[PDB]
Amino acid sequence: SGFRKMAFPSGKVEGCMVQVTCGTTTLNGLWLDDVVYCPRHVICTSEDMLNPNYEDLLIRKSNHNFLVQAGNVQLRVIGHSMQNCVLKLKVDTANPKTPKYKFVRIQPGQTFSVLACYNGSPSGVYQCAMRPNFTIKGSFLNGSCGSVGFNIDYDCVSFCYMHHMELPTGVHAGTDLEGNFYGPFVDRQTAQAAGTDTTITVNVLAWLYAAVINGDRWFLNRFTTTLNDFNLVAMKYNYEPLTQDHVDILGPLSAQTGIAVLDMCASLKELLQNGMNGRTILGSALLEDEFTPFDVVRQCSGVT
Amino acid sequence: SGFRKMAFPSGKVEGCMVQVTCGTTTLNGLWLDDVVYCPRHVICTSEDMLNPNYEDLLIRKSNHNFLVQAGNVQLRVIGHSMQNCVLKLKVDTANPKTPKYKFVRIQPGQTFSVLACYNGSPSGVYQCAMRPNFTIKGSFLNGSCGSVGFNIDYDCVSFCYMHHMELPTGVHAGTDLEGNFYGPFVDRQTAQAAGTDTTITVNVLAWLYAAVINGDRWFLNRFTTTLNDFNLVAMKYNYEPLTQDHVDILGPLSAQTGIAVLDMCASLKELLQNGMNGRTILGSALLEDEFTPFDVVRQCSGVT
Ligand SMILES: *[C@]1(O)C(=O)Nc2c(C(=O)OCc3cccc(C)c3)cccc21
Ligand SMILES: *[C@]1(O)C(=O)Nc2c(C(=O)OCc3cccc(C)c3)cccc21
Repeated sequence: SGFRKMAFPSGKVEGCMVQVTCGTTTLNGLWLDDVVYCPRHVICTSEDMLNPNYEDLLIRKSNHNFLVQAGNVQLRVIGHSMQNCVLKLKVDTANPKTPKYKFVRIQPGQTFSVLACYNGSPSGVYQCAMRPNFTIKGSFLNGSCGSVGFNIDYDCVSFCYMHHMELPTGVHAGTDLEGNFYGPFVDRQTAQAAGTDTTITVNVLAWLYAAVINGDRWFLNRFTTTLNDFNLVAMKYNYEPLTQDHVDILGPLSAQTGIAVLDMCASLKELLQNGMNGRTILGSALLEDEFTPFDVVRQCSGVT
Repeated sequence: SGFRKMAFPSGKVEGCMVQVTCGTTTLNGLWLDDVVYCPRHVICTSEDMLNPNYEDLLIRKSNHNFLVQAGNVQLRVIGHSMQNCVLKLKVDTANPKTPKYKFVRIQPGQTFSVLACYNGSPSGVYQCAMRPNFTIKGSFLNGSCGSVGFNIDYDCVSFCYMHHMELPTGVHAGTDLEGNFYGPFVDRQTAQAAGTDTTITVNVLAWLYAAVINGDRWFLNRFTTTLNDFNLVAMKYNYEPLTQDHVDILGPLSAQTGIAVLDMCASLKELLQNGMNGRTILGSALLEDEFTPFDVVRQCSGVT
């Protein structure tokens, strides 16, 4: 027993991280097969970032201007193309450590692990969630751009995020591995404010089920609710609306614990209305929303 | 910017995990050079765990009774010995993925990453701290025994924990890599209650410095205190006493932020006495104590 914020083992992704330098800008790249993926702003100087014309800046670049280093060895760049906000640098050597992989575009509320890197070297791994406003609350310092987010299904890595930006409010923005930003963000140092960071309701319910499974049951009340009544309270607390699809996805946790989804919703409603009263749930004084229903099942069952 | 509970990249440790089976008991082992380390209770049946005589149980075991599997290949066991609460199984093949490593016995309050495994396969990685009562609050299901805790210093892995037990209260106990339990715990299914889980004061102060560095400054008050005055309040709140060694270790964070250690202590004192008043610090409604001063520096500077 015990429930922890857990990241996927990062080894498979550590074997893909490379350093990419263009001129005086250095960041991280992802080396899969004979292609290195990195944020296109590797071609910008800090001055260019204020209002960059990427196509124009790229005209002044050749294969030999992109310096790719894997460990302490240099990779030969034999091609380069821009796809949305990422550059794909074709190299002459397929990464020998390429794991089975996919590129997926996740939905808000979905969680993933990030392997924070600096100069192509992994520094740490943590678990994130794509917020409903399409930002992520990460930990990224200068040099961390190009670090990726991913999920693992047995031996296949689904890459879902690449780090590009930090908004003026300290939250983070990035793209999927096709270079499309999540949300309305752009790779330009301009006024980009995030929308409401609402709470991922279905994740909070999944985490309340994990708490019950691990012994924390004090918050279970004697009430039930309906989706409509619950959602009126959820709107008031800046919680995402709960749908019948969310109820269906919580079905296995409802079955394992014997607590109906709408009963857990009523417990959540009372926690929102009355507060925690100085108490904790799974060692937290706030309702955790960065565990999906699948993460709860995986951790509570032992998926490897 | 941004501050996250971060684990070390786990690849170096993933390359060491093996499955160890003795009879009908299966758990995880750590394969370093030509030795596989695993909890000695791999020789017990669930019945034996109530009052095991390990020396006696081991007499009925031979090299061929310990089945070690690395991936889908079997390792040949050519020797076996018991060292405290671990078995060391000498194998005929040195692990080709053995990283640079050390075995260290950590002190309470020190943090480390755990790579949770099942049947020798990594499932996830999370950050832990050795509690002042020598337990850890982990996430461990049946089959996770033998999963290890570690820290990384550039390319050297310092292994500090091996999982062995879950106490009746759901908290965890284990040993260093020489087989010595942390705390007074034993590998027997008996009444073992943990002592007071006090808060690691020096870690809370380090995390308050991380909050200041990342913009969360609301809790900074207009007061100072002394170690003696602070410790009187800390005792009342089940916080570990703060020593001059703790003050010295916080020195670099004090220097970077310009906030004297005893000023941060006074801010912490007011947070303990007045509560958070529904506010959060680095997205938490309670004071986080599972970041050491070194972890804060490492994350706030980008150590790889
Ligand atoms: C990523 O490429 C990265 O790793 N750093 C980074 C920055 C960055 O460091 O911003 C500092 C900066 C930039 C522009 C103007 C000033 C005053 C400061 C920015 C964007 C993308 C990345
Ligand atoms: C580790 O070896 C491990 O992975 N599991 C485990 C257990 C365990 O599964 O406990 C279940 C159990 C044990 C004894 C009696 C009953 C009723 C149930 C126990 C100790 C160590 C380990």
